[PDB]
Amino acid sequence: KCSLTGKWTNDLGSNMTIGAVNSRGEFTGTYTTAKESPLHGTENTINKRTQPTFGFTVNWKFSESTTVFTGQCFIDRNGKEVLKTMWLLRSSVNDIGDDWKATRVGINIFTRL
Amino acid sequence: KCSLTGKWTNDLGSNMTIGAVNSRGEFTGTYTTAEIKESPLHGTENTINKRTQPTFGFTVNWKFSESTTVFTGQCFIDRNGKEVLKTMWLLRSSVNDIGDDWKATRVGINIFTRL
Amino acid sequence: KCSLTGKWTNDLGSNMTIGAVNSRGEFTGTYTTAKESPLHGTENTINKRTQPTFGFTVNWKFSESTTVFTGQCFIDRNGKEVLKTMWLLRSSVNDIGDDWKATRVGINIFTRL
Amino acid sequence: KCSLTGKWTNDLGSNMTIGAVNSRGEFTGTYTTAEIKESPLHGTENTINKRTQPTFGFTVNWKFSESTTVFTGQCFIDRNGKEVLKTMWLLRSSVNDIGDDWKATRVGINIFTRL
Ligand SMILES: O=C(O)CCCCCNC(=O)CCCC[C@@H]1SC[C@@H]2NC(=O)N[C@@H]21
Ligand SMILES: O=C(O)CCCCCNC(=O)CCCC[C@@H]1SC[C@@H]2NC(=O)N[C@@H]21
Ligand SMILES: O=C(O)CCCCCNC(=O)CCCC[C@@H]1SC[C@@H]2NC(=O)N[C@@H]21
Ligand SMILES: O=C(O)CCCCCNC(=O)CCCC[C@@H]1SC[C@@H]2NC(=O)N[C@@H]21
Ligand SMILES: *[C@H]1O[C@H](CO)[C@@H](O)[C@H](O)[C@H]1NC(C)=O
Ligand SMILES: *[C@H]1O[C@H](CO)[C@@H](O)[C@H](O)[C@H]1NC(C)=O
Ligand SMILES: *[C@H]1O[C@H](CO)[C@@H](O)[C@H](O)[C@H]1NC(C)=O
Ligand SMILES: *[C@H]1O[C@H](CO)[C@@H](O)[C@H](O)[C@H]1NC(C)=O
Repeated sequence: KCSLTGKWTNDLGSNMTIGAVNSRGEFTGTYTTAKESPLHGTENTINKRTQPTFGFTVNWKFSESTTVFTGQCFIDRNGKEVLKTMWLLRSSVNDIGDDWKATRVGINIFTRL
Repeated sequence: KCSLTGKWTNDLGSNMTIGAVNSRGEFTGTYTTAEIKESPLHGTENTINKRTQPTFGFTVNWKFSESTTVFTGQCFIDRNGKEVLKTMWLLRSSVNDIGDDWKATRVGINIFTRL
Repeated sequence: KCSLTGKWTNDLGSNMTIGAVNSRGEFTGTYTTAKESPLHGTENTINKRTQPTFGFTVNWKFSESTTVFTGQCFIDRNGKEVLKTMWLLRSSVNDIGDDWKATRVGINIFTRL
Repeated sequence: KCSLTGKWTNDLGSNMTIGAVNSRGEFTGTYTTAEIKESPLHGTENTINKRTQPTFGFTVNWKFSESTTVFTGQCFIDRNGKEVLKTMWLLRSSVNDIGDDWKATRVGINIFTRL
């Protein structure tokens, strides 16, 4: 199967740790990068798949931004677990007139540390 | 003051209710979509500078599919004295093989108001 | 049908004008906002649809950014032509290490001016 | 110096050749995807400060479908002395009715190198 629980690291030099996905599929973890912000997510548990679909939020302790990730767990063709993800990074604006430029979008690949 | 606890609605006629957010900043809620189908939502509201219009984010875990939708946004105070939720979302679909990852993520927009 | 050719305006106070889609589907136009940058695009011409799918690029004359739009022409339920679009706004970075924060993503609805 | 004229390849094994860009800054090319299927591409390279690594953008008009793919990017000079094209893309699908607009746009990533 492909568990999320554990430590992961990405193509950007940003490690990550994930707790034990509970009954209803929730979990928490921590995110580390050049700080240490809290993480909260949910892995889709329906057809009890082996390559689950998931999503989590990160509220930074060093600023008023939020990043959300969606992604899937894959057992790569080379046998490794890989989290392919995509994110939305929201910035805090002042006026509803500047909303248009608050969202950034990116990719990010993780692996077991 | 822009608070997230409440019952919001949108441009697609999708309802959502969010409970009270705790000390840390998290909350849960329900997402009634479109059949009528409910789904639990879990997310956090940023609480750095206790800014009246915070930045939030949550996950929707579809009960009727094996996909996930993550939402980011800003609780804005509308000009006429109301709250509006501008959000962006990314819908992830489950694909059997890593080879089709490229076609598994959609992006869209949503905007909510007090029900 | 739903022609792109003409003047359009959006929910952001940014007008736009489009030339005569040629044989192969290409076109040019101009974009106006609070400057006046050039526009180049292509409307998908295959099944000669009445609500075509399209895409164009905008290279700003006031900075080193580019925005690309994809979208479709719809005859709304109220009978109006509406261009629903989504864009990617790329910023110029210095190092391949900062690439991650160059792309912004948004929505934008147009109507016949 | 990062020039766009050339034959690039990628992580998906999709080839692309772009011609010479004119004074204004536009170019055309071919997009060989995956059957082998070619598609004309049209785009512009930003030419403000004549910056060695410019910002570009183009459209791919699929010959085999009624969809459009727009690409943005930056011609970066890789650390070991090569050119890399980091791009983001948005794939638009044709939907019969405006009611399903929300589910018609995908977003992804691509990265190219000299073939
Ligand atoms: O706006 C500018 O020009 C730069 C501003 C200073 C840095 C801004 N950063 C923030 O607010 C939060 C840091 C987020 C790091 C991101 S999340 C998306 C991406 N994936 C990953 O593993 N790290 C990056
Ligand atoms: O893949 C196809 O071609 C269609 C598949 C059938 C429907 C797929 N839908 C799902 O798995 C979950 C429903 C999510 C509804 C989305 S979340 C993003 C958007 N915002 C909103 O308020 N509703 C929609
Ligand atoms: O980076 C900041 O904090 C702000 C920088 C100053 C303004 C940046 N703007 C640019 O480089 C180009 C202007 C693009 C306007 C955008 S294109 C996406 C959106 N749709 C539309 O009709 N107008 C806006
Ligand atoms: O809608 C479905 O469920 C699948 C439909 C059949 C395939 C749809 N494809 C198309 O209409 C055009 C092919 C585009 C290929 C894309 S462009 C974005 C990505 N980058 C790249 O190098 N190849 C892919
Ligand atoms: C964890 O991963 C490696 C080694 O542990 C290194 O990047 C650093 O120690 C950590 N990464 C981050 C982003 O802190
Ligand atoms: C939810 O919104 C209101 C409830 O206040 C109701 O009139 C409407 O029909 C409901 N819509 C959905 C999608 O559940
Ligand atoms: C064109 O649209 C209206 C009236 O023509 C107004 O916004 C302005 O004159 C123009 N718009 C822009 C963005 O220049
Ligand atoms: C294109 O790339 C090279 C041509 O130099 C060739 O070996 C490869 O098979 C081609 N791939 C596609 C998708 O056309």
